[PDB]
Amino acid sequence: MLKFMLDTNICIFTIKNKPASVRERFNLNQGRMCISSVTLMEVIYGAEKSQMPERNLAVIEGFVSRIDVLDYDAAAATHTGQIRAELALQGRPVGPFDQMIAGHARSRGLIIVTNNTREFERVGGLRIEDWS
Amino acid sequence: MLKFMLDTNICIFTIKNKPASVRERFNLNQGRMCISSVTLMEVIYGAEKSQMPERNLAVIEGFVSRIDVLDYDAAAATHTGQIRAELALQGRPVGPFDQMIAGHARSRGLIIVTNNTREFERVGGLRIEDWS
Amino acid sequence: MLKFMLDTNICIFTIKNKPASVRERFNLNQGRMCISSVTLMEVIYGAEKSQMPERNLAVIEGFVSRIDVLDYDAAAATHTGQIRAELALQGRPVGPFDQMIAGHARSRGLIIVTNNTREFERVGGLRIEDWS
Amino acid sequence: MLKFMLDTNICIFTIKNKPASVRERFNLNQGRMCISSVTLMEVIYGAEKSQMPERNLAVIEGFVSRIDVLDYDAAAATHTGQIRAELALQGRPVGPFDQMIAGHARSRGLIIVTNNTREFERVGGLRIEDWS
Amino acid sequence: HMENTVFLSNRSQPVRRPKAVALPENVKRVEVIAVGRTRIITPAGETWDEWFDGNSVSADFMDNREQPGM
Amino acid sequence: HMENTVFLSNRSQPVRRPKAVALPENVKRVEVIAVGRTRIITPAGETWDEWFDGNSVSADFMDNREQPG
Amino acid sequence: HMENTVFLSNRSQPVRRPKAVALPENVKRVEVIAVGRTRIITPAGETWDEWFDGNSVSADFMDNREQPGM
Amino acid sequence: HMENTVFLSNRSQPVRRPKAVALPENVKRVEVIAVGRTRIITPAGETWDEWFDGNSVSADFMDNREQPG
Repeated sequence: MLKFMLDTNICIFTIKNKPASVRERFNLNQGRMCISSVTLMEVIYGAEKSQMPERNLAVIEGFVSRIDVLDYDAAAATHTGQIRAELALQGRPVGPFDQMIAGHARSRGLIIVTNNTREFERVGGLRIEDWS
Repeated sequence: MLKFMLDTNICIFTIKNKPASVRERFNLNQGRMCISSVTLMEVIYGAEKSQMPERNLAVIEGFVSRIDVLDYDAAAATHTGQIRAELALQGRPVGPFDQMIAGHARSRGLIIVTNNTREFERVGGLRIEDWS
Repeated sequence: MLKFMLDTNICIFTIKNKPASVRERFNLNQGRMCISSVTLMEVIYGAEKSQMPERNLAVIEGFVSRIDVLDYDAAAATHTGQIRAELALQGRPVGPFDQMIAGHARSRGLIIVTNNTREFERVGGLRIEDWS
Repeated sequence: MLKFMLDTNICIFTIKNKPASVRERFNLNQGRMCISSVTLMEVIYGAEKSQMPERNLAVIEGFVSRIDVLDYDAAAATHTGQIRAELALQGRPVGPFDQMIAGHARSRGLIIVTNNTREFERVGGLRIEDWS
Repeated sequence: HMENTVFLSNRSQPVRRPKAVALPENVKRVEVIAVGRTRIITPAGETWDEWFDGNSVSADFMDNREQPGM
Repeated sequence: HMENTVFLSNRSQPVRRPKAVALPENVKRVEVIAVGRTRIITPAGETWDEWFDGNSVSADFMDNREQPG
Repeated sequence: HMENTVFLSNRSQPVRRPKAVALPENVKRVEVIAVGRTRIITPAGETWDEWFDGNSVSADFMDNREQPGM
Repeated sequence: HMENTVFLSNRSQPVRRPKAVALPENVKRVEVIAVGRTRIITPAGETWDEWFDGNSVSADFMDNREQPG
């Protein structure tokens, strides 16, 4: 069964720099990792805005084909709505897409893997790991 | 059998103000209407951020239980990534949630139902109606 | 949709003392509350060991008939196995049934409602409220 | 078409030591075997508590994917609550997870498969086999 | 108010609306909405009348949408 | 949600709920409430005040929770 | 090692075991086990041979069960 | 898990997977590996080292993530 949801920041970081430290974690936890459809939208955007969309898109599609992509459903949206209010009423900012990724994981009990721990630590009830 | 996707603005407009013109449209078009999961997170946020969450949540449920909620899937994610690029340096701004609503609609061929076309007018290939 | 999973301790507390403070929360969040099957096993045991099993059992059955009971499934068991190890490797004790209740909520993203916050705060990634 | 419920002790015994006598029994009785969700949390705990979790998790999955996992339901919860009382002051001790395994088995009419009958011998109305 | 009793028919699970609160004979077909443990029985094409005429949000609901970009 | 139709049953007028809108099977009785041309059906005896004001438990319901530790 | 190609048949989705790694003609029916993205094809009644003969836990696995009451 | 049977198809020998054991429909190719009398079928090209050693992205893939704030 799945265990980790990779954040958008760690995906870009991995796609760009392909670091061996993250390669170890990927080989070790292969099959237990997923991304939010929100993250898929961001990297497809990163590809389409490049000077070589089809090329960069093709390395995106190879990365995605190795992980499950989870649809952002009513459960994810519900938890995200909670998180937006839980953060608002404590004044701690988190970016809009990161809120949606946060709620998707919490809705399923998944561990967020991110290199931006300072923001995701602002979300209540969510487990964070840094694989970078 | 679906035709219309309600954006977020028409929902708040209806949930907050309950216009009589809208109840005629909703009764007539009942069965053909849906929202994106992105829109659902916003109205859940409005309830949870309010002074009387449990109350506002209950009227959200009564509203949402009368419409289909569509998961924001890979098809929505690709189209939104496309739409963001069509706009990015080639045009005019659109807010992040509305970008996801636009591409989700395009992904399924649905008509956007809105009370404020001013932003959605910027999206290519998308049919729009004003129900306010 | 559901939002709260009531712990076993708060259930006994409510069944025994029927406090108005908890009555307010019950009327306010009615329909959004559940218990784990683990909690059902504990109160049925409390009833069966009493001097008036059928009577006490009947007030149990009236309480349960007003809430959804969630089966302790593979997702709940998986999260509980994680929690047992996450607690072991930090040396913080939690009782066996409470571990299972903790994991059931986390598996679904639910808020635990308990009057024993000092123990449930030992569990990572879980949201706690005290309704007493 | 089910007949046997494997307790936790037979699982560890098999997963740790892989006895040849057991592979004959498992091949022969394949399709008739299950575990309780309670047992699943224990072997997941063993993996997560180990020095090599990802590895041990993978062999857990291969094992579990060959057997049905039964949700611990209200029927299991009532029977376990009954069993706890039949023992409570009227007999001899049984450990908490084994109490849940016993009542779950009784709830479905399954035979307990174990390598250590010493505790399960104390439960009324339950058929037991020794497969070690 | 008056009560009723459930039953089974064609594998589903209906309810006999009492004589005192029967629907108009005009309502040949119905839209059924599920909210919590309650279920709302609306005549087809009058599905939203209960929700519009019924209970309403608090006035603070969400005066702002709070979408970024503004 | 799901649509349906009305029948003329047990010498009265009832209506089905497909599984998508079917109630928990443990609901043996229901309250039917009339609002406009619409009817609201809810599980009978669900309200919390009714159980909070009703039968108490005996005092011996916890000599301990008996969680091992 | 050799590869293969999926296809559709009777609404499901099989795979043509190559001539080089076909099963013994003795295997008329099969048990299929799903683990992650891989799927294990075992002859009926030999379902556990792959798991017993295959990979194994680390020796520390769980020397104690750690159930309370002891 | 689920059982099945073998066939004689496309002039070879293939086997079905009921939905309970069916693969993601995006798996167009598979590796078949022989272990004892058992065969293991896995999605072709799934391994991470293959993608980590392969084609890179161009340097312009992030001028920013463009998350509003």
